This record gives sequence, C-alpha cells and structure tokens, in this order.
Amino acid sequence: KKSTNLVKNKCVNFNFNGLKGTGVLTESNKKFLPFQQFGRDIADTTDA
Amino acid sequence: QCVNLTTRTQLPPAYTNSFTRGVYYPDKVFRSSVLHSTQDLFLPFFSNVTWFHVITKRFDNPVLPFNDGVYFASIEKSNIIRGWIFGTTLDSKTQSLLIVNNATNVVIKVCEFQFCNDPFLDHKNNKSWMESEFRVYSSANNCTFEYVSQPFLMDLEGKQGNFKNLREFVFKNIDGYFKIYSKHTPIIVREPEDLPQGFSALEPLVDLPIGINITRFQTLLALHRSYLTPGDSSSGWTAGAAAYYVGYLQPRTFLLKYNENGTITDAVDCALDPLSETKCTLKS
Ligand SMILES: *[C@@H]1O[C@H](CO)[C@@H](O)[C@H](O)[C@H]1NC(C)=O
Ligand SMILES: *[C@@H]1O[C@H](CO)[C@@H](O)[C@H](O)[C@H]1NC(C)=O
Repeated sequence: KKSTNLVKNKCVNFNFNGLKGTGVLTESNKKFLPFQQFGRDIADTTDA
Repeated sequence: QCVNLTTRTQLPPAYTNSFTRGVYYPDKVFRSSVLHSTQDLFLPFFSNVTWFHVITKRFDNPVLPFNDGVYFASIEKSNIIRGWIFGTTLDSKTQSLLIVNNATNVVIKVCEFQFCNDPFLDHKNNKSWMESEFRVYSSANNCTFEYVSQPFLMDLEGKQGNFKNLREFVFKNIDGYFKIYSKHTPIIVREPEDLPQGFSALEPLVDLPIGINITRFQTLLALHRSYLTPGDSSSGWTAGAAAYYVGYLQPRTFLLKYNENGTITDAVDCALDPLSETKCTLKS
C-alpha cells in the first residue's frame, strides 16, 4: 500500500507491519531476536 | 540405475539418556523476564534416544519413522551426514521430499522420486574432493517444487581431526507446513561418548508450505573412496568417525524462564515428577 514517515512521542494511530493499534510510539532500548518482531509483557499485551 | 550393497555388519542400536535437550522457541513473539507456560510438541525430559555410529566399517543407514516431528542430533567433524529424504513409499507412486547438501547448493526437491532400495552416497573423491556420481534416485515423472539456496563453496577434504561439530535439529509438519529449527555449536575437545549436559535454545530457521504427507525419513552419509578402498561400485569406501542420536517428540506442557534479553535460560517439565508439577502449578 503506502510508506509514510515516522512519528515521535505523540498519541497517534499506527499500523506497524499490519498491526493496528493506538498509542504513543516512543523509542525503545530493548534487545530483540532476529527472527521475531513482536513484544509482550506479563499481561500478554503488545508493548514493543 | 542402482545396485544392492553388501559387506555390512549388523549391530544392535544403543540407547542413551537425554539431558535437558530439545527446547526451541515455539512462537514468533518476544518476551522478557517472564515464566511462560507453553503446551506444544517437545522432547520429553529424561526420555532416552537411539544411538547410531559410523566409522565392518559400521554402515548405519536405516529407515526410521516420522510420527509427529523428530529431534536429530549429530556429533560430527567433517560433514559426513549430508542429505535427508522424506516420503511415504519412495517408489515414485507418491510425492517425496529431499534435501541435499551437495557441492552446488542446498537443494530442496518435492518430486515423485523412484528412490532406490539402497541409494548410494557416491561422492567419488579423487586427489581433489568433489562429487562425481549420483545414484540417489533414478528418475522423476512430473513434480511440483524445486528450490535452490545461495551457492557457496565447500571443501569436502578428508579432515580427520577432533570432534568439534554438534548439530541439533527439530522437524515439525503441521497443516501442510514443514518447519526446521536448528542450532550448530563447536564442541570443545571432549571425550567422544555422548552428548554433554547444559542448555541450548533452537532458533527457528525454515518454514516451507509443501503440503504433502511424510511418514518415513532417512539420513545420508558421505563415503570416500581412494586407493585404500579396493572394490566395485558398492564395496570399497571410507566413512569416517561420526555419530547421530534420534528422538521423537510428544505433546507436553513446559514452563520456560525467558531471560531479561529474550532467550530461554531454563525450562522445566510439568509431568516428570511431583516436584516438577508443584513448580509448574506454583509458577516458580
Ligand atoms: C530406554 O528406552 C527403551 C525403549 O524401548 C526401553 O526399552 C528402556 O527400558 C529405556 N531405558 C533404558 C535404561 O534403556
Ligand atoms: C544481555 O545479556 C548480558 C548478560 O545477561 C548483558 O550484555 C546484558 O545484561 C543483557 N542485556 C542487554 C545487552 O541489553
């Protein structure tokens, strides 16, 4: 479809790689696995 | 065309206990500093696995089954084990799958192969070490899938050093999707008897939408022939020291302790002994 810009800390709707959601998209400093791109917490909610 | 092989020595299969082996990431989601309960297909803890050795000449090339996924471990030094065949009949009556790590590429073929009863592993090694003959199958009628990976060079030189390769693989086949998880490690100079203790997590590597049925699988070897191996096309050859362990997967509930970077530092079963069940139910 389309390729837009990147929005810094501000309440904005997002569809990162086809992941519909709403929330502030801040920077993160957590190491990742080079086969997974998702992220969850104790409550099993998308976080990163 | 193919020929029946001879001069093989029969030995009963040995058994060895598995020490905390066969743990892989089950999904594509990253978690940090949690204790997650996953009900998936794993290798049961402290279950024992089948042992095969190759060096009489110890020609061990049997036909093992494929129930619900397979854990395959290999202690190796010079890439003796190369190829992997999967199928139901292996006589061109039904589709079959094949992975070959030959000199050209990593070839994956989903074809109606009329596999021989004893497919050779010719790899005729002159002063230089390449493959000169190919008698794995005879012909294919009309197949579906061919894939060739990135072309890379390979040595095949007859290295006869110490054991420094430990390769672990997990095979799954769910809903027509064939999945390979893997982990390769250089093992230190160590006594060559069995697989040491410790932990390791197998990152997912390959997913293929083959959509075929697999019931039986077989491994292949790399026989080397020189002036020291007199004989006809199926008598004189050299194999080299290597061993491989085979285990079968079962549906179990595990508890994995994700570390604070994202890797599985430890895992515990929930059906082995009452202490494990207590740990599972208390999530501690
Ligand atoms: C290992 O597994 C085989 C599977 O048939 C079983 O016969 C044997 O009792 C098990 N235990 C040992 C110590 O070999
Ligand atoms: C990764 O692991 C090691 C120790 O566990 C260390 O580099 C660091 O604490 C961890 N986290 C990072 C690098 O973000």
